[PDB]
Amino acid sequence: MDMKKRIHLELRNRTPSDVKELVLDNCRSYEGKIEGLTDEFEELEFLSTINVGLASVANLPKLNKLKKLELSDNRVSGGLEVLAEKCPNLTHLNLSGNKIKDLGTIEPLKKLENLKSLDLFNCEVTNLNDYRENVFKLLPQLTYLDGYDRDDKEAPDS
Amino acid sequence: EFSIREPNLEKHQKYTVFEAGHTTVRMKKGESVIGREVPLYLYCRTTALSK
Amino acid sequence: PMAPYTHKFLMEEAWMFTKISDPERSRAGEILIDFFKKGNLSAIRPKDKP
Amino acid sequence: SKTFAEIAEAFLEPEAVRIAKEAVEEYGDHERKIIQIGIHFQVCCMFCDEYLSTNGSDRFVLIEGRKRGTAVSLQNELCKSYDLEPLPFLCDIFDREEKQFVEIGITRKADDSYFQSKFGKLGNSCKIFVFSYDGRLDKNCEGPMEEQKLRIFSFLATAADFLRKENMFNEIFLPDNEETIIEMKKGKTFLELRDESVPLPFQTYEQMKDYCEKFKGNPRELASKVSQMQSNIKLPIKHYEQNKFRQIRLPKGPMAPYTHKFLMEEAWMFTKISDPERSRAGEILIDFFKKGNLSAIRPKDKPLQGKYPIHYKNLWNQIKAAIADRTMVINENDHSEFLGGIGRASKKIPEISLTQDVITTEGLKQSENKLPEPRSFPRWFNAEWMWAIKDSDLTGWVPMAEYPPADNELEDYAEHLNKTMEGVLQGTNCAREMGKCILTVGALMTECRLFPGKIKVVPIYARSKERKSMQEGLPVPSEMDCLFGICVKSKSHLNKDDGMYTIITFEFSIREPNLEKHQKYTVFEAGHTTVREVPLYLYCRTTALSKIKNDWLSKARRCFITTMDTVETICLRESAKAEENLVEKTLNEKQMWIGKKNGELIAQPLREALRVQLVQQFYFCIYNDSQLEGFCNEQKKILMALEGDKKNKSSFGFNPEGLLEKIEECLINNPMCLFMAQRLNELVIEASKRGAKFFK
Amino acid sequence: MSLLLTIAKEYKRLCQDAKAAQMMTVGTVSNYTTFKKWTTSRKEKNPSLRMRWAMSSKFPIIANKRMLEEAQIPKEHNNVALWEDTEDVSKRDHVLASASCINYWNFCGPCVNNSEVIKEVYKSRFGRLERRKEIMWKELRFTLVDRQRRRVDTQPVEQRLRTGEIKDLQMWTLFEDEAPLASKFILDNYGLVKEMRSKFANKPLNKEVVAHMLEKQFNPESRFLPVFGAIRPERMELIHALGGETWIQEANTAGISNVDQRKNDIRAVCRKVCLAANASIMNAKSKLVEYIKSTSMRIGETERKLEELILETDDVSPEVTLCKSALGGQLGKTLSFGPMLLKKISGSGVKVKDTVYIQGVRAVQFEYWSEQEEFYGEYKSATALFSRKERSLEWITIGGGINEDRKRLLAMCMIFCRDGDYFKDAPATITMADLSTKLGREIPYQYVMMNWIQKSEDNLEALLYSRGIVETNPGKMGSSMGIDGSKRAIKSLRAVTIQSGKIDMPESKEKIHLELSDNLEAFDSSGRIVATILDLPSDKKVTFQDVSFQHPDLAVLRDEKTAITKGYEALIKRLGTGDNDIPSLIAKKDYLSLYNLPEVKLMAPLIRPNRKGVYSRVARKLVSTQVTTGHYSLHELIKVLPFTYFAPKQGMFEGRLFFSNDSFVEPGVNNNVFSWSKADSSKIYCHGIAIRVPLVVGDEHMDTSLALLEGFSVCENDPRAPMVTRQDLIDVGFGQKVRLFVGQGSVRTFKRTASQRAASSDVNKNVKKIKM
RNA sequence: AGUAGAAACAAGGGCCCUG
Repeated sequence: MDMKKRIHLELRNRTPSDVKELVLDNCRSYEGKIEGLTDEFEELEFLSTINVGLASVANLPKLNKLKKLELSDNRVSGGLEVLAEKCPNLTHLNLSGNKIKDLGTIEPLKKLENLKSLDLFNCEVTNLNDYRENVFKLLPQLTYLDGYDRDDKEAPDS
Repeated sequence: EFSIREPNLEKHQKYTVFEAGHTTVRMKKGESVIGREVPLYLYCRTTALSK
Repeated sequence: PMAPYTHKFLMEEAWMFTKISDPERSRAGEILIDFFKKGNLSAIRPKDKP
Repeated sequence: SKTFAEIAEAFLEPEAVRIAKEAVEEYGDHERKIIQIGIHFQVCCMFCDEYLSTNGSDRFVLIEGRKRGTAVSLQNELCKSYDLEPLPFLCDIFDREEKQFVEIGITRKADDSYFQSKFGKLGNSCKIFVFSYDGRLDKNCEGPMEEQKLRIFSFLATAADFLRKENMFNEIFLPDNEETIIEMKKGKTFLELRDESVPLPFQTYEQMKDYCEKFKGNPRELASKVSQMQSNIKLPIKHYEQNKFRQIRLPKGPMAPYTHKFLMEEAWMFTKISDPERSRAGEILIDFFKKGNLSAIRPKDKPLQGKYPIHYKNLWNQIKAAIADRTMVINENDHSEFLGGIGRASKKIPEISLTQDVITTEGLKQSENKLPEPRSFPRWFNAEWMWAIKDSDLTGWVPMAEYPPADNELEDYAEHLNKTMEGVLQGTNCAREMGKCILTVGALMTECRLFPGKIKVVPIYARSKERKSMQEGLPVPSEMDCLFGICVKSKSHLNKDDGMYTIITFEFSIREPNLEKHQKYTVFEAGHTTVREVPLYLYCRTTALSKIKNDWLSKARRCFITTMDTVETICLRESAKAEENLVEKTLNEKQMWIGKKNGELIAQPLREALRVQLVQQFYFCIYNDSQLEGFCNEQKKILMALEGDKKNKSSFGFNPEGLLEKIEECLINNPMCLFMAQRLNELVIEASKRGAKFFK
Repeated sequence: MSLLLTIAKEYKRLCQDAKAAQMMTVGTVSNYTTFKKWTTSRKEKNPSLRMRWAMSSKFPIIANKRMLEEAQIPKEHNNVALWEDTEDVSKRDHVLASASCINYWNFCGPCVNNSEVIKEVYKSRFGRLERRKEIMWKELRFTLVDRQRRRVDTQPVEQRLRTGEIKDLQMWTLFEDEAPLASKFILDNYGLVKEMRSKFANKPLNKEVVAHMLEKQFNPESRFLPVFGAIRPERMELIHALGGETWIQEANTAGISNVDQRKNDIRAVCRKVCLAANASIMNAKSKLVEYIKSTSMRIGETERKLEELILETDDVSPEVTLCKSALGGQLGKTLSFGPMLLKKISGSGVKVKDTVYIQGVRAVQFEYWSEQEEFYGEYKSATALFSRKERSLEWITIGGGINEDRKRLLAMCMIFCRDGDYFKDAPATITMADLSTKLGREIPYQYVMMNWIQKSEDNLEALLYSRGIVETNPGKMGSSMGIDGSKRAIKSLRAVTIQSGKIDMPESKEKIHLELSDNLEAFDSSGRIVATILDLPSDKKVTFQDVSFQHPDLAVLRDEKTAITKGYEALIKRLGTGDNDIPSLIAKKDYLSLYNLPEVKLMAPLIRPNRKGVYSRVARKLVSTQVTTGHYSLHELIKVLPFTYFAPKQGMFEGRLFFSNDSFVEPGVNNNVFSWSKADSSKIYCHGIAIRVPLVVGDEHMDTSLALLEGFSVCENDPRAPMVTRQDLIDVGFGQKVRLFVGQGSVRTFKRTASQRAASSDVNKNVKKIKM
């Protein structure tokens, strides 16, 4: 469909200032660009955008109370510093299914001191040597990676 | 041949590549097994041999 | 330009489907047919444009 | 399409189609009504819907599709069994849970008129339902089942969309009960005429129609009239072998003079090297002017031949002056006005302002058209033809594009052959004349488009490239700009195609003229020029052109196409009969007759005979007129008869003398026709030594 | 927006006038088309001339003005003009310009983000290019060619359609907002439309161009041309570069476009079903129609109905003809007598009776035609032109290239004309058993002799000997045929002519509506037979790929998988409109009433009994999760519902859901038992069989009103109901009414209630109830 | 003047414009 209509539909007369969750999976966004998002969404604490032909994060507005994001199945690559500019209170992140080549693209995420878990699956970076260890040495605050902590400690349900 | 890793233009020059739907990957989850779907690629190539 | 891949098969970028081994069907003509029965190959439908 | 049945089959079931077809056949009505009936029938079907009653039996019974007698029989049977009153008229369906017939109607008009007529005709006896293609319903009782309504309205919507798409959503195909008689509104005047245009024996269209609709064949009278007409005719049949072809009688009088605007053989040119920066004409005409040779010229007041020499001299002086001013423009004086016909157009006189005294004052009779006058055979044509066969000391006279890449043997072969032919042809003299015409006509067309109502100055020039010697000496031969003379236009106000804009031609030559050939020119003795020194002449004349001749002369590269076609055809035919590459051999070996010398025939390989065909096509492009058209159209019969003679096919004809007359009628003051006719006579003569059907 | 307001102001100003008002008020909208012609009418005789006469000017082109200002297109860039402020006489909103402007735009003008969409717009020509690049050329040779003329197709095209099926397709992809009512071709071919829409949606494009290109993408250009060698569209598109009358550029082009495989598969399926129906004795007609409509096949990615492809193809085979006849499909005037092909050129006639004695005295009636007629005939690599006259072969000419083909064609022609003494006194070898009636179905002596020839070559030799033999006269040596099929001999057959060079196939753009009998023999408004079931190969076994024989008789599966499939079918049929169905319950979020459906109660016995509770738990869980929110996938509930009938329990769920027959389905991944794709969301594949899901509701994937049209229907117009758009159409309640705008100049009233049946049954039944 | 053909042009509209 289109993120615009999808959003206008999810907003069943509700103001964009009292919601705590949103989902936009199986949609489309022209030019891989956000469309319909604003700073009006303040109480939002979760977001899910999956398989929407996304390629970048540039129109994403400032969301502080947000603490979990999902961008899988898209082809984003390179833009990972806004997260500090827009969502510095973020804790859970997921990027499995996107275009990620090296670690220099990952370095900005160190500034997300509130980060706890990250999910990278099916990406090129995973096909390197000593990547989990090097990443942990890069992002020390982090504890979970793709659902597994140091020593391969399976993470709980929730 | 089958693969789940998109190619690079340099190393893969003699290969003709396609995209054949998707597949599944299996990994442990506590005391059970799960399945995570991924894409799938098809690597086509011609070559000769001898006795 | 860089030297390209030369070997016949793939080493690192490979992938494989699995199944249980039957000593009564331990031959290529049989293994291939069995792999084909469950229909995972028939699902392989490459698009026109590469 | 192609029949109403195939159309109905688009959105209907073929079963109901066949049903309604058999029905109209029963009533023998116009088959344009196949649609309405089928629709009604299908509705009835989908109205039954295989519904059932409390007793597990069918609820509705269909009667429309049945024959009329059988339908009435069933109607009475049901009215009797269930103890119902017999209806006066027939119905379409009957129900059992209510035990009363039901009638269905349909219409397109969004109004109750049809339902009002039906309700008046039947009052409230039974249940009536009329639907509308646009979603309306009129009835006399409770509404039908929902599903029925949905299923009916959807079908009707689809059908209406289809019909509107086919333009058949009109009263014609969907009439009401009354408007079922469509007919041409035969008026009064049309009938008055039709009864007047009838053949003689009849006097009213009714008699003719009755005679034609009942006409029977009587072969005997037909054969008798055939033989009778076959006896009062006496169609002559003439086998050519017995009745031979006489020679053609050319006209008599003076000789046909030069007609082409530019000189070909007598032309002299000044050459220089071309710089890519200065490439336009208005520039080269100055470059050649600075060195002083163009200005060294200074003719005298005493012409060898011609008329109005003073005007020509003054015009040349004005041309030189304008060139000196760096402006290719000329002023309007008496001389140019005369040699430009600037004031020549006649002054109109309306008839409303006319009277007999005016006529008697100055005779105003109907113009007496002075058709062209005859001429004789030109003796200078063979000279030009032989001169246009030799090289010109240069090549690249005619511009050509580049050759694209190649991937298969076919394109390689094509490129090789094309290169051979182009290299052979680009070196001749006819080629430089073609390039001259191309470029000069392009410049003149541009000027006529941009600077009308203004006398301009345009050169007669061309561009070429010196031939390629061996690697020795100076390599990479250079290019060259050549100038043969000057041209001038006169107010090309081309209001309409086929118009005329007079021009003038100042050309350079080193060969004295002939009265017969250079009749129209007005030559002057200019001076001397180098090579040693030699005298100089200045051929001058006047002529005109039009849009069409400009466009066609600019497109003078077709001769290459024709020649290549002929040659490649010959070579491929010779190569196929032997299944081997025989092209170079066919070009270097196969001999073609060209002409006669010392009473004997002459021959040379095709590689050198291509030039004859090329010159032939060029002349066809130059001297083209109605005369040459008719001639070349009427000569084919002679060639076909010749071929028949070569193969011993006993040809025949009805009236060859008339053919010869038609041919000789279009031979007037056009050199090409005369030359080719004399050559055709010589052909038939030379063949009489080897064939029949020709007299000497 | 403001533009909309401007359009309204312009409409107002225009209605203020009287003539414009009269014309916009009177008549319907179709008048527009007419008005489109009376304006801007001007032609020219020789556009070349006027083009050289105009381009010689300063500003010969027109162009928009505001587009130039917005694009910042200057004037007199480098002392060279580009345009000047003026107003053309016709447009009044365009300005003169020069061709230089066209370069100035191409070199320093506004650039769009991407333009690869072109490759889709002109897909046919890029396909031409690719097919060309994948060729391996070969040597060139010179020789004469036997180029036969005939009607063929030059444009390779997949899913060839009609014109009425396109005028609609050009709308649902591009200009949907003004789309007409949904036609059957749309509801059937949903995935096709979805595909064509995914590419040309939310894009800056000129749409008329796209429509024209789609017409070309669905048009096989049929031409009457000379041809040599094989016949395939892949070649005819470049025949100009393969060979002429005197030359040939050899090249291999066999492995491209995979066209003829589809046709041979179709013909094999047709043969199969024809034989099947022939197995019957009294209803082969209805049996065949049922087998047809109960069958489908895949084309590339999409699944198409057989009866739909059959009415689009043009394969003149004795199998396709029968089918196209059963479905009332019109066709050409082409005959078929066994493997050969025939076509009538001229003449007439009528049936006549005659008899022959098989062995001793055994009278058997055989018919012939009593008049003169002329026929063209085409067998493998062989052509012929002959004439029949009162049970005799008057003359015949041949232009083939083989002796065997030339003898077989001659023999079949002689048979077709009943020429010879055998038809007067049959041979002893034949008997009453070989006569006819394998199981009761008679056989005319014609096809009898046919099979008698196909049996042994010596029968063929004897038949040829039945034709007069004489001594080869002088001169005719070249135009003579021996018994072996030699171009010359000392003694040759009677009334025969040979020659090098095939015969030019005739042509006629005619159509005829024929019929057939209960014995599968078609007739054409006369006693002539165009096809039958004796003219095809006897039988053969084949394994068809990507096909759906959803019919009991045409099925090989056992009662178990068939029961599973029928249970799924029944469970899907509850996907319609009305309460008690799954859509209304989902809308009401009554995830519980689904567990109590009767269909799950009928499929329960098939569940593995030792673990039915555990699976049930998982299923119910998933359902609630999907139902409570609204983010559900209709293709998973229909799969997991059959397990929710029992009571939940405790246990370890491995990941699979087994039935009682060691066949499972997995919730999220496609398998042999239950598969589907986001591309074609209107199909469900179970055990290879296909199932068509109705279009009543649309989940996250489906993203238009196309998925709702099978839930709506037309009803009596009601001015009270509101008027809404095509997007708010999803927010209505099942059973409600609403007014709406359709296509152009048309308003109607719709209701979200479906109608299960189609006209095929409600007419046929009521008809059969009339022949009694 | 001249062109060409089997009749037309050799400017036309209002001192100004135009093919």
